[PDB]
Amino acid sequence: VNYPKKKTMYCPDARCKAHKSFKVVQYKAGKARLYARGKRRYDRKQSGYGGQTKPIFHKKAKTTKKIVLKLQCSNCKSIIQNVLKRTKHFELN
Amino acid sequence: GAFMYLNELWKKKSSDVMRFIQRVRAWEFRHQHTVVRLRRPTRPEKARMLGYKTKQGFSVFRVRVRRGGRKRPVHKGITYGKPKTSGVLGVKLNKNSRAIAEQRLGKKYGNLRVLNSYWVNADSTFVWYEVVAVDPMCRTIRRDPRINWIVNAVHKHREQRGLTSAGRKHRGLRHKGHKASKLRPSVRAAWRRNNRMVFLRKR
Amino acid sequence: PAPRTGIIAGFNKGHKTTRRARAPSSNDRYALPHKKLRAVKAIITDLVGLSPMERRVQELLRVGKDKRALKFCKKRLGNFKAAKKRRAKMEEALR
Amino acid sequence: PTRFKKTRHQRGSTFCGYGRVGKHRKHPSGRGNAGGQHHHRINFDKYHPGYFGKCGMNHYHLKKNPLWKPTINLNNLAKLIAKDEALKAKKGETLPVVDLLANGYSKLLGNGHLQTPCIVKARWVSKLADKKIRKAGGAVVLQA
Amino acid sequence: IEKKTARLVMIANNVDPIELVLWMPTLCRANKVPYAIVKDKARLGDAVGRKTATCV
Amino acid sequence: TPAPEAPRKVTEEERTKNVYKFLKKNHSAVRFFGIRRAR
RNA sequence: ACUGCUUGGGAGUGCAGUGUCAAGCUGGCAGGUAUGUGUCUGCCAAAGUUAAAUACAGAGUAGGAAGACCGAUAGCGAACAAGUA
Ligand SMILES: [Mg+2]
Ligand SMILES: [Mg+2]
Ligand SMILES: [Mg+2]
Ligand SMILES: [Mg+2]
Ligand SMILES: [Mg+2]
Ligand SMILES: [Mg+2]
Ligand SMILES: [Mg+2]
Ligand SMILES: [Mg+2]
Ligand SMILES: [Mg+2]
Ligand SMILES: [Zn+2]
Repeated sequence: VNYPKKKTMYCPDARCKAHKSFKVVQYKAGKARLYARGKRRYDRKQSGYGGQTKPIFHKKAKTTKKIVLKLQCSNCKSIIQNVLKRTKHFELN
Repeated sequence: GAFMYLNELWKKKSSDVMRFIQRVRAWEFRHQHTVVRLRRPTRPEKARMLGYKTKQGFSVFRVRVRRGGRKRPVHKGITYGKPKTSGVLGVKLNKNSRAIAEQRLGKKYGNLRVLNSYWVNADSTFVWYEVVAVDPMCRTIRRDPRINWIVNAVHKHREQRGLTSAGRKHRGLRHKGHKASKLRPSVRAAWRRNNRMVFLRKR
Repeated sequence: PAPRTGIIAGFNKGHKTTRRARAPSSNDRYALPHKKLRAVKAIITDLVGLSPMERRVQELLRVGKDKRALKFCKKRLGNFKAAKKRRAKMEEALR
Repeated sequence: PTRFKKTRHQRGSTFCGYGRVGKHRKHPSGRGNAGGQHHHRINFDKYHPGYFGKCGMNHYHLKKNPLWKPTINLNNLAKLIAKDEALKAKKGETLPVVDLLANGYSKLLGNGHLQTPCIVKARWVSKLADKKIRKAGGAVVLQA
Repeated sequence: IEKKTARLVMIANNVDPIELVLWMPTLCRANKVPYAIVKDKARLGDAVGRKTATCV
Repeated sequence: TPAPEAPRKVTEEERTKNVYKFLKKNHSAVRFFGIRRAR
């Protein structure tokens, strides 16, 4: 699904309270960092002689996933972000 | 203040002179029995901290101990039941190596009563702790107020009961307060005290 | 010591007791220098020479590898404060 | 009293109220709270909705003694003032004085219609309590 | 040595742990007390009537 | 064990001051003391 | 540091192994979220003994007091030449 590379979506910022063209960037999930509260648990829990200690999800059924779109008005840094429908090939242009 | 010199000379175990002296010993100690009595401590100043006194009825012993982790003595290395309880090589003995050396000695020689042990040397394969056993029935011991507690039957095998300083180390008793509450009279005593089902008589 | 005003909250929150400044006992003497304990330790350093770590740090400290020294010491001491004092005192033994 | 159990009533009725069919077993579902997220899901969600999850910041080693701030309302200060002492308390006159630490209270919430003045003496006060307490002609005096 | 009242000192050559005395030559060198190492603690021994003397 | 006690008294200057804004300044003074340094 | 057990202890509660390994001339350890830093507070480890209050949850010795208990298929296996045949 082709998506515009820019959109005048509405802006919650006080500086705005208005429609503004938003620089669209696709949301790609950030790196899974080591010292996340719950990675430290999983690591502590994987220390020792129980093998795997938590389930590892294996069987995906979804082929697609929701395409979060981070946005940001020219005016300021704040990144409004909004979901779309599932697509096998999001690609803004 | 000769102790102050001999104590800081041993605080430099990594110094090449002390590293050389220790080298020759560990060589020299490898070619000796696992227990070896000494007429004198290798570390007179350290033995004396731990209560050794050059008196009749104080004797010193250098007890060897193989280094490295315990291999759990399951047959063919197999382990049964849950996967957690598997693992042969990596689980470690929950007991100190000063403790094990104080216990080897005190069990070989029930004649005596170990007071403390201290680290003496440690090559790749072995650690040597020189124990300071007291002989309970030497008259010098029996009659000295500073030491004759050891004579009392309550300390027959202090080390086997983990009462010596080493055995208090792995027993967690080097910590008062919130770091050793689950541990504190004993891990066992802590357990009774928390796992008892108290029934107050009138509830 | 600063009087603590009777109010419950604030920069002196307490019951207005007349506080007694005090401290001397013996443990406060740990804060004091042991001039004699250094005289001894200085006598042992010029006896035993340097540690394999302590030499290995000065080799770096010859070169402008200052940061690779305390950053080598912290790995060898654990404390970063201890890593600094050692590199610190070494900086003099090299001076 | 064993006399009163319906164990004792249904002595003779073979299945003790557990049914001829659908027999009284053991653990027809799991021990305790088993299947709280499965076959007892309809149950916890109906009755114990918040039961599963995590909600907030942790407070490692909570110490409740420092947190101890029990409250008494203006509307309840007659519980502390002596009825005899409280007898005549004009706002412009002398007032009963009520230390609240003595009585075990810390903050003073300003609930109902206080009307008899008192010099309440407490560690904390509500915005509305010190106001009400003044408008009645009394006065909170801060203590600790 | 430390009080430097000593005006000569005689470290013995051999000692069970040389550590007992290993520092001593550096300590006389520091207090500028004359010192000498000598062949046997047994000879400092008999010299003092003891069966061994680590020092004199 | 000796301890304080109080009798009873006419309210004086107490009637004017709100002890809350007194209580709350002194609490806020400590509570935002670190955050008012950086500003 | 790594590993492993352990703990309510959670970027580590205690421990152990191995490597590494201090400080005491802004000391050291604790201050229940890591790090570097600055204050402050309590402490002073790595040696030792130590009664009482406590356990006796399948012990003994010598006694004693009991019971809303059992009452010979019960109460201990054992009311008896019972841990006997
Ligand atoms: Mg029926
Ligand atoms: Mg029924
Ligand atoms: Mg049936
Ligand atoms: Mg049923
Ligand atoms: Mg059915
Ligand atoms: Mg919670
Ligand atoms: Mg566990
Ligand atoms: Mg100490
Ligand atoms: Mg019978
Ligand atoms: Zn905007």
